[PDB]
Amino acid sequence: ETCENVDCGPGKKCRMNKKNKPRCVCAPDCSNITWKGPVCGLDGKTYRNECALLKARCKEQPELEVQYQGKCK
Repeated sequence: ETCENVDCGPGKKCRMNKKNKPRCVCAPDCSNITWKGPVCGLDGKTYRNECALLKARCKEQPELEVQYQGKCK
């Protein structure tokens, strides 16, 4: 099977993995994000940029959001 006709839904795209299988992977479009610096997540961790936060939200933490811009305290 290939990535053709696969619909991965919001924030994800199809990529062929190292076992030759099509997979849907977290891939937020960073170009949609207006703030370009680090952010402080609702988990209390700093993310190098907001796109990295959104990738983490997609992969592991569905409730993760930016609680303030810049680095966390």
